[PDB]
Amino acid sequence: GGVIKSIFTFVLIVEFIIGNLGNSFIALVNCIDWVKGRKISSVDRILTALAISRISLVWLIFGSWCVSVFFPALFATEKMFRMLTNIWTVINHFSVWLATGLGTFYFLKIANFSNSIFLYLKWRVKKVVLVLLLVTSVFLFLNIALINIHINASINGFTRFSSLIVLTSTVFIFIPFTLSLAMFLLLIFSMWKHRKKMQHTVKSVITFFLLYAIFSLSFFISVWTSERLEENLIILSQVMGMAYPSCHSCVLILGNKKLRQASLSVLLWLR
Amino acid sequence: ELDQLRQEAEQLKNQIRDARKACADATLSQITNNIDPVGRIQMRTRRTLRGHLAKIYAMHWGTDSRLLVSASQDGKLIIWDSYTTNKVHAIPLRSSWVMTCAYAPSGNYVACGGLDNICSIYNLKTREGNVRVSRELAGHTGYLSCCRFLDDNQIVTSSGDTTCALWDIETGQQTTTFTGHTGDVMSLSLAPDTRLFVSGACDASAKLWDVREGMCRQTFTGHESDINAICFFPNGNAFATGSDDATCRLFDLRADQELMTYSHDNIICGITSVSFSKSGRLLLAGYDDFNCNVWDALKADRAGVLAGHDNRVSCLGVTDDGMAVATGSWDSFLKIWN
Amino acid sequence: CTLSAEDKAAVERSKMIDRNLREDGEKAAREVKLLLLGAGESGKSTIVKQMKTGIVETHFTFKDLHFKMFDVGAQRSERKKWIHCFEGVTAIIFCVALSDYDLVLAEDEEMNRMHESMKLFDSICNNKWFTDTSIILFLNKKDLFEEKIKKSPLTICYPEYAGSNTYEEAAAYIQCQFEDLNKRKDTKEIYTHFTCSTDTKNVQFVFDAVTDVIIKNNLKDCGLF
Amino acid sequence: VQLVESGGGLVQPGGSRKLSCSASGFAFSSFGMHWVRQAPEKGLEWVAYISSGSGTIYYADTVKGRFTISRDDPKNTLFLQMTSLRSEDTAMYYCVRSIYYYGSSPFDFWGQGTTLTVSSSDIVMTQATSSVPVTPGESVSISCRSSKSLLHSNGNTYLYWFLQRPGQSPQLLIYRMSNLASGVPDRFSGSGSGTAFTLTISRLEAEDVGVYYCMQHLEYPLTFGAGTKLEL
Amino acid sequence: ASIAQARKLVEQLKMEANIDRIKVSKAAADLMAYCEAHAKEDPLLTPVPASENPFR
Ligand SMILES: CC(C)CCC[C@@H](C)[C@H]1CC[C@H]2[C@@H]3CC=C4C[C@@H](O)CC[C@]4(C)[C@H]3CC[C@]12C
Ligand SMILES: O=C(O)c1ccccc1Nc1cccc(C(F)(F)F)c1
Repeated sequence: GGVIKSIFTFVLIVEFIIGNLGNSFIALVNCIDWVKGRKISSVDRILTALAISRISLVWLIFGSWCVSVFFPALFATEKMFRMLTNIWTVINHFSVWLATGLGTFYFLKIANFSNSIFLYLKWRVKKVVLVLLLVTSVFLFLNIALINIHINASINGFTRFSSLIVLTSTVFIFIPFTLSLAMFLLLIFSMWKHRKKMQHTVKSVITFFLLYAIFSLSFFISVWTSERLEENLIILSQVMGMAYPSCHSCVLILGNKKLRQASLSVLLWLR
Repeated sequence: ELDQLRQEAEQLKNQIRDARKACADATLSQITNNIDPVGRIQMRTRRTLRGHLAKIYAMHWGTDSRLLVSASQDGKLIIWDSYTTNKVHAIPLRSSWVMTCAYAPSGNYVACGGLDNICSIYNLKTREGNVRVSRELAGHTGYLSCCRFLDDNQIVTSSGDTTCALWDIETGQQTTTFTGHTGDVMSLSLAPDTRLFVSGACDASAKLWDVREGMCRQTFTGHESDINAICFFPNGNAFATGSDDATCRLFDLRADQELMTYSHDNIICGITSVSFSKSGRLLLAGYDDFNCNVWDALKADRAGVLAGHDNRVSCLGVTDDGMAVATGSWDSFLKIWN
Repeated sequence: CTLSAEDKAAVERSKMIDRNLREDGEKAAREVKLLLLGAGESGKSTIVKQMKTGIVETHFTFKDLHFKMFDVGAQRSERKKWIHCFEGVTAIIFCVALSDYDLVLAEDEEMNRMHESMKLFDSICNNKWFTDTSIILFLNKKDLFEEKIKKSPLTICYPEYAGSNTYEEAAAYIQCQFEDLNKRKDTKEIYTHFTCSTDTKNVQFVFDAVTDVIIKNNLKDCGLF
Repeated sequence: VQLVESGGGLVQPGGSRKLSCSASGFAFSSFGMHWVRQAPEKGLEWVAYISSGSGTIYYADTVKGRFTISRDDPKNTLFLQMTSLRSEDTAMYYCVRSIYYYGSSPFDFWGQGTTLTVSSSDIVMTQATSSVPVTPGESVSISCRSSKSLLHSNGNTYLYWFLQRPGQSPQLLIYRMSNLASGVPDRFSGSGSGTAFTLTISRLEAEDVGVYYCMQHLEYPLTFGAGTKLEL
Repeated sequence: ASIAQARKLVEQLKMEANIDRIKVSKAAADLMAYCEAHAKEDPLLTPVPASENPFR
């Protein structure tokens, strides 16, 4: 009861710590490169946009948790909840689709497949990422319309509606994550085939795309299953749906080499 | 006897050195003690000419001070309207390797060339509306370092074969070949009178050739490394040599010695392109460290820094009216400064 | 607006020129440029036929990839101030003839030709402009190498030798000796593969090396390493 | 360089036709094309214009909707589709090449033209003389007043002078009020002040005879003038 | 052979040595006089009013 709620609150607090650390790290190091005139490629531009979106989303989630903790009527004043849900859906859609767009950037820049359509799309990475964001704005509008649909349906007759809004947003979030997982698996497959061929003549990201997928599926099962401590499923959904904007940022820091060099510089500053 | 000839050459060199030492009493620095300093000049990028997709190696202004010809390794010369950033026409070069370009004083012809040992001269004003290759001059056994139009019919071109040549357009042959440089000739600049021109080369030497005669009138050797750029003083009685020794030097034709050097400790990199202002009080030189430095001419002082280029600056020019400075660089961005 | 009809038409012509420039640049980006180098005997011309004055350009398409080979051996001038003209070449093909281990230079016969090739390889591989440019090393003329190896040991070229005089061991030793001159081991990779006069497969090794280098460049640009 | 046209003749009114101007001798892809008109005994009138790449397709007010102007660049041809003819379009149609860059010569070459006969806020420039008897070897002046100042803020005047010899196609004489088109003798010169402009001819010859027309080029309506006729 | 090249070098030096050289002070004075005379006509040295600059 109270013990698990407090534990999940601590989990949320720690994951705020790690997510803000990672996102502030990324944004600050790229801004320092910008002001000092250092190298600014496209990958760090996308990373800046992603990190800013993630920092906004993590602040929004923690604000929802705070108004859940600071003052409860201000957590249940309805209209506040409508505005908060709308802002969160916009921000989260932007974050998840920018992550998928970065995945598309990586795949269409690195993978060396021979498919005709793959070759036809390979050379258009900026066009494809812009088109992806623009066309997924349609999914964003569709999702917003559905969110308002269920909010009106519930209010005309909200913790059960919380279990329904988490469901619909979970499905919408699973879509781009499935796209990104497919892209990453195909990219690793292409790199493995290339390595094998050239021998005849990374891991942490896979661990993420396995474990986070399993955790999100388990959360979906829980939503479809026993809903004990309904007053705490909201915070459970908060932690589970806000974990990705933190651990994925950490994966990005481990991945990009400039972020790794900046991490080494920070470690040198520590000593 | 070879030894006797070498002794005679050494005696001649000693006599030249003695004459140069006698002809100098006070350096240009000492005489310019009372001249009012230019002061720091704050220059900004008025226009940026994007469109090249490779490193830019040469850029030349037209007479009208509005048209700019830019050569890049991508294989396409681009002609820009400088007032409004517009591409007049783009010429697809046959050889993607280009290290020089020229705009004729008339404005009807554009020359280029490079590691193809070919001086490709294209005609812009054409009935057909395209830009065809009027001539493809051949005969240089080395890369075409520089090319400058004397007029619509003659072009002076320096090659890496330690030679320069004065080609006639219609005949396509070298009217006069200037030889005598020990190292590969790497840049040339014509005097305003279009009668003398000075070529600086690998041997740390700049030789002042007479176009009409065909012999080296004077040779000035004061550097210690390669000479990459050269530009006449507006008067025509002096010029500036940019070297890999990080120092420009001002050579006076009539004095025949180095008037004053331009060296500063914090800059060790080479110099790629050197130009002059219209009045001549300013020497803009494009250094190897992604920058262009504006020095005083009468004093060896840093008048300004044209920082803002991401990569190596290879071409640097000044309009005839002196209203702008194009300092195109290797990051594929011409930049107009004022 | 504040522009004339002629001015607007000029801007539109500039836009058309920009579109043509972008199309040509997109075509060239997919394209690959290679720099072919040789020293001493310079048997590269022979292997020129296997995948097929100033700069000599040979264009050839293999597996839908458009290679642009550049041969510069006829430049015969100060290399250091035109070498930077090929900054950004995908890979550098260095062809060294094994027969040069004994053949001496035409001038100053006290100097071995293979050692001259090694000096040129040091100059090019360790040059500042080619820090990120890979090298494809064809140890060609392996047939004449095999014919002549059993006459004298590699001591004539490399005294510091402690191996037999068979083709395989000597080939390994010369490959290792050439690779040892790469000071910046991590920045660039040397793809070594022995060839002969009659080889119809060298294009495959070129293609594999270029696809590896292209993937490495894409990984670096994406920031992986 | 040739721009011979094809199509025309006598047409039933209100029907439809097509005029095909064949492009040969020059890079037609990089040139804009202007269709201009010539009434049987009257002056010129701009009709239609398509730029390089067909990205700019402007029409005169009289021929909006009814007309269509297109170009087959690979085939090097210019097509003018004509719908809903009326009696005002009985005229001679010219296809005109115009390249547009700094220092260019718009309206440089004019095709021979094809004749068409059907059965039964724009700058109005004036050439009040419209007729001036001349003698060979005489300096003459030919004026063309403009309603609005053709001196644009960019610093370029936009008055064009063309000459049409009897039974021929008009040929460029002067562009931008000062510059001289290639192939024009130095005797011809132009001057103006932004509103009133005039040609000056140092010496008159047999070739100089014909009709001289003045063109504005600020707004794309591109109204010509009545023109001045030279008579020996 | 190389003797001809040495003779050519010696001759070139001989013709280069027999030229009129003026005092370095005179050369510097002429150069600074030209610099001063056209100093006011240098837009780069003294920036013109923005309205009078084509490159606004
Ligand atoms: C599949 C994963 C990644 C996504 C799940 C996270 C989503 C569905 C979560 C994160 C933020 C959450 C919201 C945060 C705050 C509140 C306010 C409260 O008064 C009602 C519930 C509501 C509106 C939550 C509903 C569910 C929610 C939108
Ligand atoms: O991180 C993602 O979401 C991702 C998605 C698709 C493709 C690549 C992705 N990231 C990534 C980040 C660093 C290194 C590598 C890899 F090694 F797989 F190439 C992949």
